Amino acid sequence: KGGVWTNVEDQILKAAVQKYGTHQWSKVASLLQKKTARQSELRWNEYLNPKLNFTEFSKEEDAQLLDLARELPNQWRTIADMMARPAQVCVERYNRLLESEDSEDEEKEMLAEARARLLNTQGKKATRKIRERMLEESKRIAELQKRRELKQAGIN
Amino acid sequence: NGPEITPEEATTIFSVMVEWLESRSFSPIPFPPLTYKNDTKILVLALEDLKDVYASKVRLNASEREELALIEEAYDNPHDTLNRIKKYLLTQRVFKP
Amino acid sequence: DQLAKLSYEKTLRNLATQTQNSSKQDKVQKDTKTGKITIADDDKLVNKLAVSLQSESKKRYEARKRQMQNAKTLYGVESFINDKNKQFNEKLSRES
Amino acid sequence: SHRPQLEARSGAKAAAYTPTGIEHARLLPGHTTLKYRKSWRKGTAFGRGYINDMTKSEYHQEFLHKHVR
Amino acid sequence: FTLLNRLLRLIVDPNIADYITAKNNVVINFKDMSHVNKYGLIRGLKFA
Amino acid sequence: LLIHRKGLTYLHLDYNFNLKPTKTLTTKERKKSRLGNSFHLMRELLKMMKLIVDTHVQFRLGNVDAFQLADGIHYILNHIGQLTGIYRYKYKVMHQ
Amino acid sequence: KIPAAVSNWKNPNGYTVALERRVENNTINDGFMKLSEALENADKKARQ
RNA sequence: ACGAAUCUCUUUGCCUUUUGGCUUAGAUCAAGUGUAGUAUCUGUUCUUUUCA
RNA sequence: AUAAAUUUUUAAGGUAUGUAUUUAUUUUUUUUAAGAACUAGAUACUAACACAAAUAGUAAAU
Ligand SMILES: [Mg+2]
Ligand SMILES: [Mg+2]
Ligand SMILES: [Mg+2]
Repeated sequence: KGGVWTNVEDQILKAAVQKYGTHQWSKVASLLQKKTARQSELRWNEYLNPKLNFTEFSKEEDAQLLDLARELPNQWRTIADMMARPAQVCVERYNRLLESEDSEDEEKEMLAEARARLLNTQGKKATRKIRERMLEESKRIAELQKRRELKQAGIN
Repeated sequence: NGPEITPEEATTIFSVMVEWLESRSFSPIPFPPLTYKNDTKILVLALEDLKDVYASKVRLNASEREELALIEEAYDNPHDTLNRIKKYLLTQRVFKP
Repeated sequence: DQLAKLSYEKTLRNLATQTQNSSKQDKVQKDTKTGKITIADDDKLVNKLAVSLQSESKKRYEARKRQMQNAKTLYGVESFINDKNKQFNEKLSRES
Repeated sequence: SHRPQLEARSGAKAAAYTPTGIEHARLLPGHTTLKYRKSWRKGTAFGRGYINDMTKSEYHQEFLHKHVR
Repeated sequence: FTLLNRLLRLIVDPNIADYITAKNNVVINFKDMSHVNKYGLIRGLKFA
Repeated sequence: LLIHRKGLTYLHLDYNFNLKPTKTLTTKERKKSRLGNSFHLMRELLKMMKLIVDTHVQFRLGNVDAFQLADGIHYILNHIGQLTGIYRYKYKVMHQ
Repeated sequence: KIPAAVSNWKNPNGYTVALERRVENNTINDGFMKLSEALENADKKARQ
């Protein structure tokens, strides 16, 4: 049950988000197997979402950091927003900044599943209509060639 | 608007607790030691406390089952878990929502 | 407004090439019975009119059609479930 | 098929119809009649409106300070 | 918090204390609404 | 007549004005056949009249006796809360 | 000119969209700076 | 020389099959088995011209 | 030395819903599919069908 993330399922997510939007997660974990809403959204907001800032320091970011982190002893999500940088990264790069001080199968089947799912937009009703209508067309054409062959007998 | 306390109040308060405790002659708590004589007991307690939530229930939802698992294993592997914890406190500063 | 004017000019000059080209390649009556009025006209020039209209409808129709072809074949960036995703989504590209 | 309406029904569409003659209750005669007008205390350590809005109001913050608690 | 983390530096090892004070700041999700908890104390915490 | 004219032919009024289905009902035929607080109220009311007028009809036939007559129709007017069920339709009548 | 609607919640036809249509300036107040450093000073006084 | 008409291409313009409502996000979110029907996912071997 | 007496009932909210059920005769210039055979099961969906015997679309459970 203890899971980690393949780029397979990861991409299936980013596709899903790219459709259903952020807030409908319990659907985003339908496509995606093996996973939950809070798991999905956890990885999304904390890692995957592109708008996040993953990059180096700067002396603005650094002196800024030791400043803030000294002022607020452990309050990381606060300080994180203060840096507009992800949480555990700010924590990590921080600790490193003081570490200078020293003395392919069923995944392809799930991908068939979701990959098939996205491409149908309607819902049960519309599809039911498509059927009903076509059945009507066949009925029409039949009734016609009835009449056509009756005309080949002359009786109209 | 910034934090409300003002440094003034802060300092007075801190000093208060200090004179109290010195006066009270108090030894602070240590970190739970790896070699502990009572330890398994305490862990028995805490885990029973979580267990009890689920004693009554007949249908367990997802998060629940996740839990009961984590417990049952924690009974099974006490040294494992205690090590896991003492790690977690020594380090992890960021948490799930 | 201005567009309607401009189009008026365009079909002016085009009309001019019709008439002149027809030189290059070569009343009002009333009813005292009823207030209906009666004008007398050639079967000519009505047909040039109608035909001109038809051909305009054609050429515009075909500009729009070839535009369908080209436009729908080219852009391959954004995700598409179906035709309307391509359509609408290209509207969102039109935005910025 | 759930759609925001774009319109409303002309009363006229109704108006052309022929009547029915059902009799309601609230039409039964009532008010047939018009009306016309003519030492120790030192010890301790501490030594000597209407805002158009809701959620910023003083009331609302009392309320939410009670109930949701 | 910053006041806490001190007051706990008094009575407990700087680690554990840190684990707590840092244990409060979290996101808090009700349905869509979600917000960091920058300031108060969350009582649902087992040690709260 | 009112019933058979709503095309409900599978309901029966017996002689005592009970209303009974003769044929287990298709649900649609239930919905089509719920009847109104009118029609029911009125059926009950007729029931009451039939009841009384019967007791007289008996006594004339010579099968009773003038005391048992008087007691009878007394009994009726008191035990209406049983013999009929008019209290289902106007529940107000639970004053009388 | 009015943009086109892209709403995190409803997606009534099933349309797919580039994410970014789906999806502070201030610093702190020195109230903090003073707070933590004052706590700090009284602290080190006390420990001494 | 320039003017005009026609065909073709490019750009701008026009938007061409170009998100249609409300309530507590409207609510809820995985605990099975036997057989059976249908959907469809792999591999293997042989072979790439014509007329009466 | 106390006499102090409320009530009482009906409908609504496996299945609804929908479809066809004509018998009795209305005048005379286009084009290329790589082709064929074999084989197994594995993930699915489903089914008022099967484990003292019984449940349905106003309400649901320590
Ligand atoms: Mg209903
Ligand atoms: Mg209702
Ligand atoms: Mg219903």
